[PDB]
Amino acid sequence: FERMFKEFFATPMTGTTMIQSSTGIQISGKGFMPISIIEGDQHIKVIAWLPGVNKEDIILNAVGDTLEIRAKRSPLMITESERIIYSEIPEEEEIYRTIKLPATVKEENASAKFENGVLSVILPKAESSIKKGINIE
Amino acid sequence: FERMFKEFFATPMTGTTMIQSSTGIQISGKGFMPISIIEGDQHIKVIAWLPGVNKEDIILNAVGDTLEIRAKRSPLMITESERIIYSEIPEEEEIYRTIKLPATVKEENASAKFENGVLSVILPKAESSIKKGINIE
Amino acid sequence: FERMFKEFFATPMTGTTMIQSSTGIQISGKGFMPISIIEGDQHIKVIAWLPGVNKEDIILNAVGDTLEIRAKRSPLMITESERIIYSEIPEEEEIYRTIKLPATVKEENASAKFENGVLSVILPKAESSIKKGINIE
Amino acid sequence: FERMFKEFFATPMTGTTMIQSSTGIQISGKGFMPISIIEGDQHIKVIAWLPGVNKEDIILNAVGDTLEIRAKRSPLMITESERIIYSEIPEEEEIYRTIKLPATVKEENASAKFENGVLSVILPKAESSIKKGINIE
Amino acid sequence: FERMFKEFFATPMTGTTMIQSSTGIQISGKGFMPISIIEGDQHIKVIAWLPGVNKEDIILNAVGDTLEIRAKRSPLMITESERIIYSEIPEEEEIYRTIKLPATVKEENASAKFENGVLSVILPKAESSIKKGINIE
Amino acid sequence: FERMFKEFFATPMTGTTMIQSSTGIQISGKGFMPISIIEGDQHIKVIAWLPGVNKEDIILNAVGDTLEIRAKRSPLMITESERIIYSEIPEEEEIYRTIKLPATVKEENASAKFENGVLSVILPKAESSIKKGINIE
Amino acid sequence: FERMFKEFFATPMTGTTMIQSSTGIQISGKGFMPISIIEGDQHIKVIAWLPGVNKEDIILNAVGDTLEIRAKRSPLMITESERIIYSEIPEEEEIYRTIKLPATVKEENASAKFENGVLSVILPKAESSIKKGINIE
Amino acid sequence: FERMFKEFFATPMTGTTMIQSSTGIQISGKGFMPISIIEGDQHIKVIAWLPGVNKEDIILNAVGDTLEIRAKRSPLMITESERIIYSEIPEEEEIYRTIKLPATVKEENASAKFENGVLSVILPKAESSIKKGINIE
Amino acid sequence: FERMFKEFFATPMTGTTMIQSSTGIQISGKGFMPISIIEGDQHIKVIAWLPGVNKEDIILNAVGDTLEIRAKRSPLMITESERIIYSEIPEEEEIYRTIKLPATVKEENASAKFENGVLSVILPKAESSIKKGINIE
Amino acid sequence: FERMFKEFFATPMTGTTMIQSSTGIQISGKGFMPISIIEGDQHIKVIAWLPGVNKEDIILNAVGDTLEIRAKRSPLMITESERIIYSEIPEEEEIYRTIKLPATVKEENASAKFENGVLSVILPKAESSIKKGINIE
Amino acid sequence: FERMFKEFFATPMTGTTMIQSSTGIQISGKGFMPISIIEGDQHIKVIAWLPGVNKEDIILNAVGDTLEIRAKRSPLMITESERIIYSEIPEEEEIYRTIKLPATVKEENASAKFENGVLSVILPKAESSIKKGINIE
Amino acid sequence: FERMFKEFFATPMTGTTMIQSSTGIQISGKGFMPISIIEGDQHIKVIAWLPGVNKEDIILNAVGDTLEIRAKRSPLMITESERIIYSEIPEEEEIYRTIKLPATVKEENASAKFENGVLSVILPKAESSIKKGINIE
Amino acid sequence: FERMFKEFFATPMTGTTMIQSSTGIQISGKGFMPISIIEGDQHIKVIAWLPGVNKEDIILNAVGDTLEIRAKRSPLMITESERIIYSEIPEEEEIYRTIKLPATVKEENASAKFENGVLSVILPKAESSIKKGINIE
Amino acid sequence: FERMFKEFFATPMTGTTMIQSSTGIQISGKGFMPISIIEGDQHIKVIAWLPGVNKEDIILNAVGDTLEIRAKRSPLMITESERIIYSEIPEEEEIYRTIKLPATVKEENASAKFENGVLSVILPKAESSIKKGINIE
Repeated sequence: FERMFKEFFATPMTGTTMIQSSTGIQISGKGFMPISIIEGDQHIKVIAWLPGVNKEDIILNAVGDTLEIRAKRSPLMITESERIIYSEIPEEEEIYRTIKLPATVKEENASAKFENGVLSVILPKAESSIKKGINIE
Repeated sequence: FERMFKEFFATPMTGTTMIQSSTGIQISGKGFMPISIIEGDQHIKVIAWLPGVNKEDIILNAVGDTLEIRAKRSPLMITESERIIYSEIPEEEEIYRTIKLPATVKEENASAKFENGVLSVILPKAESSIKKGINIE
Repeated sequence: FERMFKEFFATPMTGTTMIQSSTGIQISGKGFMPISIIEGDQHIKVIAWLPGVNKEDIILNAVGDTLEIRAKRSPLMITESERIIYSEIPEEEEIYRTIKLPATVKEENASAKFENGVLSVILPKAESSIKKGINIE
Repeated sequence: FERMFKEFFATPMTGTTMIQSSTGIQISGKGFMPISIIEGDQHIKVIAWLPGVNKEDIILNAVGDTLEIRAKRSPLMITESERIIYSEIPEEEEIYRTIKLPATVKEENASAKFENGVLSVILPKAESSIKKGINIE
Repeated sequence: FERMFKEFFATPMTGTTMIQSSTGIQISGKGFMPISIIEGDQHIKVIAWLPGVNKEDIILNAVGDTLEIRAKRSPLMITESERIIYSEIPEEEEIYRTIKLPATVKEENASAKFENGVLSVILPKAESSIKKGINIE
Repeated sequence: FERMFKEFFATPMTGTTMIQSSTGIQISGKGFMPISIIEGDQHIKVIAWLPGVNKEDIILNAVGDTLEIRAKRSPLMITESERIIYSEIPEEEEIYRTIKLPATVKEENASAKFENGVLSVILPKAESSIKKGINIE
Repeated sequence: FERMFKEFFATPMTGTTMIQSSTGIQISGKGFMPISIIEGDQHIKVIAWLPGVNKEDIILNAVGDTLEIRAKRSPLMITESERIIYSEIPEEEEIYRTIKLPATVKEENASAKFENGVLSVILPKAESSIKKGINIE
Repeated sequence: FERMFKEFFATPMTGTTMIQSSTGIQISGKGFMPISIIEGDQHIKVIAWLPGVNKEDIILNAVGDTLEIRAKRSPLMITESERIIYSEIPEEEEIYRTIKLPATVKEENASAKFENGVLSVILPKAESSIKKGINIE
Repeated sequence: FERMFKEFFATPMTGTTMIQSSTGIQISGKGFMPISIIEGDQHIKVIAWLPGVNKEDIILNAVGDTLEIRAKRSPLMITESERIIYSEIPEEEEIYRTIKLPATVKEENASAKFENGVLSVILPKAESSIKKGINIE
Repeated sequence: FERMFKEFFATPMTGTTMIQSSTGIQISGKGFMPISIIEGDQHIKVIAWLPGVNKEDIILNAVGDTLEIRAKRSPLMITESERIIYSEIPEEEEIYRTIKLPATVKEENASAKFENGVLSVILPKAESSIKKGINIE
Repeated sequence: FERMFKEFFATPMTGTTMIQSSTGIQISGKGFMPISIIEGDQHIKVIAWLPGVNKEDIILNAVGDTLEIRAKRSPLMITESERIIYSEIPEEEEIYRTIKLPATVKEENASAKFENGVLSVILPKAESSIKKGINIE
Repeated sequence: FERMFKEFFATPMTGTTMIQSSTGIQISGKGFMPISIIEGDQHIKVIAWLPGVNKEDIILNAVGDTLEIRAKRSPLMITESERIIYSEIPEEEEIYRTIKLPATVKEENASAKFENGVLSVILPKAESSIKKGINIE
Repeated sequence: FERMFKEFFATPMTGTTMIQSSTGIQISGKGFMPISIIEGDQHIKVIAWLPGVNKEDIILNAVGDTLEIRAKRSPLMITESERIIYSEIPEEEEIYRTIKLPATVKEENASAKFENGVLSVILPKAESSIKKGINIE
Repeated sequence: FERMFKEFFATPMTGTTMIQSSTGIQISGKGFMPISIIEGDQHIKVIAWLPGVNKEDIILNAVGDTLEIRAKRSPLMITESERIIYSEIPEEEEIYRTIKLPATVKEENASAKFENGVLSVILPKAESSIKKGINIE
């Protein structure tokens, strides 16, 4: 029966809940919010796909090594004469993600941008998390 | 093994190709582009999620009862010191959808909007596709 | 587990959605609306079971070879002292069917009747769809 | 093979026989007759879907805690030139249900209504079945 | 292996024990005794197949809503020179059925007939089990 | 699913068709007619259960080593107020069996009796089929 | 794995709980107490195996059509030097059975005997449960 | 897949609906309401776990051998800044149980107590349900 | 199918044959005779459940390390008007057990008691089987 | 066999042990104690269902990010004449939960309430765990 | 489970019934009677193992191409003090075989011998069954 | 495939090897030799089926509690014109059984008889194996 | 499911019961007591792991070729404030093993030592069990 | 095949490796070392079964919330004439466990005892890990 579901390609709606994820990072939350974490030597970049989310509806909070992205996307309004005959876009309104980063960040120096429904957050690493170089001999 | 994949929640990347779909409409294409089709009495509304797509990279063409949405999203640029440690965002660049609508539209009067990565296309129905009312006695 | 469900006889509610049907005709829609299509030489008869639907809540529109039946049945009102201890009647309110007929009809001459919750629609065939007789020798 | 049948959505015809049902009530009979039983403090409401049943063809009898609904729906008449190319409406003519209610009713005060193919029967509970209130201290 | 048994058609002997049966009625007993229960408005008819049972060996007793049919069929006598090379007729001698009727009967007015090995019992319903008619408005 | 059917004990109706049977004898036919064949040194006894069959409706013909039993049992007549709520008795009217005996019989000297729905046929063996005794030394 | 348990023959201990039993009678209880119910025309005999139960520890109560047998068997006392190397006798102390008889009994005239660990209870049937004889014509 | 659910320990929410239960008693209802029935010689004690139910929201009614417990627990109120990150407590508001007791009770003498979310109902048995003692000889 | 049998709780009859048992002891025999062997330092106690066995029908013989318990329980006598409608008590008459004890016993000093259908046999151990104590240093 | 257990709805007793749980929080313990954790910006609310637990038997201790709830519920006392014929309430007495919260709390300012068997604990977050706001540009 | 039976080597008893056999010959019967058929140019030799059969209890009859061997072996008599602790010898008394030979025999010239429980029957072939020689060129 | 072999009834040949058997006795050997062991109070009777074995070819030796039966049956001699078209009789010549009796026998007083291919051996038990009687009080 | 248990490594508790063991030796008993048997030419060494067993609680008895090790380990005492959050040590108190040695020992010359919870027993072999040397030529 | 291994009871050797364990604690290591962790309000007790380990071979180190138990048990020495015929005691010499405790301990105040092969370690909790009491109102 899983193949029958794979034939439906119903992955944005039934998929992407991400109750848990374990890859050295802890990602938890509700809804559809693809995350990309790019780790640098001095900072961490978090890319979140928030399509149809207004900038004023994004609550972006961080502390230590945890980042919380809370957003609400207003559902597709339809007139009484109109009807949704086909839809793959998830209907869930309130979507959120709690990302436990592997390094401590300086949340007072973090910055974020919202373009084309793409949230890009820059989180500078704390001095206690910046790695030193082991010379090889 | 399908359950093991379901436990990964890898639905945006491995999922959403939509080679074919049959619900009275024909949707074909490549990549991740959730579509919502709202049918009215005088028009059709197509909602396409194009997160991280610039407005200048959207080619929107229609004729008769077929709509083609072609878009390219530039991949996530990373500096040499930076590395993608975790990513759920599909890497595919060129994404497109061919939607065969159930009604003929007047493409000369169609309009589209691109906000928050959401493409909303208004396609007025042709007079030959506007349904009349059968009085009930 | 499918046998366990068959033992419940839960077919009006869980069943009858009819996302799609392929028998030379295309039937799509939402809800419970059994359809019977009787094809004649000069017309098409569509029998729709709309139990508990008022005549004023039936929107019957047709064009070319497509028939749309939209109806809303008010749910079973219950007083606060009353409780639904057992129910097999589907709770869905808005039910609709899009029937793609195999012949073009003259929607301007169509007629419909609503008796005992049975919608009977008469759709005269267009002259371009009336078949001629091939003499056999 | 049960999934193949589920893909046919053949639930009104092959389904709904209801040879037996056990939920504190006993429902037996032949044919398609969705039942909804709403239990109040002073009465019982039985909602029966009898689409295409004429009011004169409904035999409604009750005694004690048992209700019998017997009805016959004339089949879809078709002219010799006409043919049933598609049909989901059950062909069975004589349909009946024997409902064993959980409370004794006063059948001499019962009433029934038949609107839009919906049989609504009001069965007042007998004084021996009206429950008293246990004060909580 | 059940198919192998189905290929033997060994249903009169291995089959028909009827330890229990639940269809709003309770039928219990031992042996082969097909029962048919026809329910009328004023009486109940019980048809029992007692092939090779003599009328003097039938014990027919009833009370309230329970009917007991006890019968013994003498086995097929065979001379010492004769041998049963093939036989599908059940060898069990003492056969009985306890039928719990759904209505109370007046056993003092019951009658029975035994023709061609067919026991037909007429059980008039008690006044407390005769259903009244609910007028429909 | 075969166990589910075994739990129904539906053996007289669904069972007993006996399309074929191979035990040195060939039994073919339609319907429910349990056969018992007792072979003697000078004759063959055929016991057929024809419950509810009238003696005038039994056509008993034989030749060589083949016996044909054709019978029709009138179905259970029910008044319009009466209804068959439960029935295990097969509804098939015309029942017949073709029994290929292992020995040639003298059909001109055969006799049959019909008591309690039990057909007992005596078929004297032909002189060419009477076995002689091999003395043992 | 059920065969492995069958190979252990662990039926007195793991078996015989009898949470429920449905054969026209309702038997419920806890522990090992084989029951045999013999039904006569004027009485019911209940045979209960209470091995190692003293007569003073049997509580035998009945009313209407329900019989309750409550008994406690003192466990096998063992001296400190002794040890149970092998045992198939159930260790449960308090054993009880609630038997719902199919006929109403006159509990004021019931009698019971306890010999060799066998409880034999005689329950005279009530006049309302004594069946009359239907003459056959 | 059932083991995967067992690993979630999701038993209060997905579990405890109790559509039906058969142990000589009939328990029906909706929601989570663990029941304990203690049967005495003169009364029946019903223990119902109604955690977070106020005493004024418990409707306790009984008659004959049936007890109905209807209760509504207000859901967990959360401020807009607060969010339910984890929850095992069932969200269902209206919970009810219909318990068919095995003995008739005197509902006019019943009493109930509500402490620590534990409903303890005392139901004295009717004189017709008090069992007598069968002397053993 | 083993679960279906487990649901019948048919363990006293179908179970308890004990063709063989291997736990350092050899128990063989026919019928239902639960055995408990308690081993002491100076003797062996054998507890045998012989419900409904008269003391005069028990043949108790032993030699060396083997004990034979042979008993016959007269079956449940039933009058012609009475019938066994339900029975869990094994019908087997002659029951026996051959127990190979792990120690040699002095059969000339053995004793047995028969109370409440419980056979308790005391078998003093032979001097060659009494174990000595190994001092630990 | 898991479906057979699901049909028993035995979830409060066999279920709810919660040996472990991983959702960014660690919940460990013994017994039935549904937990709901509501996370705010300045505090954490823990809702624990302790039905039939007295307030004096609740030991509530916390430190850092770990909360321990230890409680003992006295079992259902039953008189010797009374017996538990049916019970779904878990018999376990000592129940406890160790909840590892995702944020550090100020245990010196925590408060708890116990109403209707519902433990509501308010745990103010430590200043080191209060998240700051990342302005979006 | 078939391997478990193969491990018992229970082939003389459970095996050797030979309901049917098809190898150009037809062998039918009841019981254990190993047959060996040796075909010559002028006769047929039938070897039947009738261990413990007395010569006076063998009925040997033949005609045409069919041979019937009927025999009864008296069961193993045991004194009351003696008991069958182990037995592999089939207990069935009356054993018989009907062998349809491939050639017609002259039963008037047949002979048989009974030594060591071995029945050796000599059946001369009829002139109509003696094959001629086709010269090869 | 085991059923296919069961359909062949090839049990005398492929079956009856008896490599081992464990029922408190040890039976080992080669070939087909059904054994029946009847144990008395003073002796043991061994019944061995040696069909087609001459008395001079039986080697019968015993000691202590072990009995060895060695026999050779000459194969079925066939003339060159004759051929074995069908045979169920095992072809193995040398057959033997080693039976470990459960009691020591006095081999100097044993006797044997050979009639109809049935070897009956009488083995008197040794005084050390004759069991004494444990009086029951 | 066995793999799930293997993943728990629950072998000291659920494992090590050793109901039986067959390797030319017979080991029986209850509890966790790993045994090592080292066989020499003149003696047998038995190594038993009795961790947490006091020397005064070990009962070591032997005779012939059987050794019995009986020991009781007091459970882990815990103060009321303390709780067992994790434990792999078996809770069973009374543990015992019956080891049937392959050689007869002189129990009067046996010795045992108890160090670090390791019981080492020296059992000199009896002269009747000391093997001689077969010279090879 | 896992059942075959379960029948061997090979749990001390093949089992108890404990590569990992997750119950809020992390236990890692090599070999057989059953651990019991008892958590108090002021300390943690670790019980380790080190049978046959000398006190001088135990390396017990702790820091923060991690405890390391390293031990080596000398293998069972055997003389050249002696041979290990049977052994269940694990042969592994070097055994170790790393236990990550849930609370920080004051390793400078820890103490340990080694009696009967039982290592009992007392680890006082650090002041930062001692939980305070939340008053309930």
